[PDB]
Amino acid sequence: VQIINKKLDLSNVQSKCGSKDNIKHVPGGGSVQIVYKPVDLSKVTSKCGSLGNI
Amino acid sequence: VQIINKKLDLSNVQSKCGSKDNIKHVPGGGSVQIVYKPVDLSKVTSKCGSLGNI
Amino acid sequence: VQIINKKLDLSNVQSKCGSKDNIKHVPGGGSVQIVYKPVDLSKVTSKCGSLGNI
Amino acid sequence: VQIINKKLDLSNVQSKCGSKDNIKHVPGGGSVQIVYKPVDLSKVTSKC
Amino acid sequence: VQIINKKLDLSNVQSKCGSKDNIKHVPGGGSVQIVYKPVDLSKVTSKC
Amino acid sequence: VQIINKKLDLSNVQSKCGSKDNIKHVPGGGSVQIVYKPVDLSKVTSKC
Repeated sequence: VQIINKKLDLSNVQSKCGSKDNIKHVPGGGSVQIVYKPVDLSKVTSKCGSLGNI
Repeated sequence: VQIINKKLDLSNVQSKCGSKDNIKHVPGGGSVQIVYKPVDLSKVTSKCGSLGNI
Repeated sequence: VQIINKKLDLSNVQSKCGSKDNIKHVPGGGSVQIVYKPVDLSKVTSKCGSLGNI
Repeated sequence: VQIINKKLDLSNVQSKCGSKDNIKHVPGGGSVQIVYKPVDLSKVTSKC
Repeated sequence: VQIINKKLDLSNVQSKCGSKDNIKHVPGGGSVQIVYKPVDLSKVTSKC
Repeated sequence: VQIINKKLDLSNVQSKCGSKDNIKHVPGGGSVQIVYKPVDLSKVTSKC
């Protein structure tokens, strides 16, 4: 047996925001789950001369 | 047995936002699940001279 | 046995937004699931001189 | 407004097994996923 | 507004097993995932 | 506004086991995940 795994991210990013998840990885049944009026009001501005590799 | 796996991302991104997911990976039955009035009002602006590789 | 797998993303993107998913990967039966009045009012602007590879 | 989610379990069961599941709810791609020789040899018996 | 989530369990069960599950709710991709020879040999018995 | 989450367990059970699960709620990608020869040999018995 030989197992090889390779996961590669070589991103260039000017503005990056992580996720906004409310009720996540919550096992077991028999419950009341309410996500009530979640709101995103956010403002993102990105301004650039150049971004990739040269 | 030989197993080779390769996942590759070479992205260039100006503005990046992760997901906005409400009730996610919630196993087990017998429940009340409500997502009530989720709202996105967000503003994203991107402005650029060049973006890819040169 | 030889297994080779390869997933490749070479994207250039000015503005990128992830998912907006309300009730996702929620197994087990016998439940009441409501997604009630989800709204997207968000505004995206992208403006560019050039974007691909040169 | 009424939301009622209701269960009455009055069952008679010898064995209740909810699942025997190998690769369940696995979102991302770009993966090698192998389920190799899953076996069920379980025995459920009543004698009287 | 009423939300009622309600279980009555009056069951008679010899064996209750909620699951026997190997790789489960695993979001990330770019992975090697192997379930190799899972076996159930369990014995549930009534004599009378 | 009423939210009621309610359980009436009046069950009779000989053996109750919530789960027998190996790799469970594991968000990270780029991983190697092997479940190798999980065996259930459990014995549940009534004699009368």
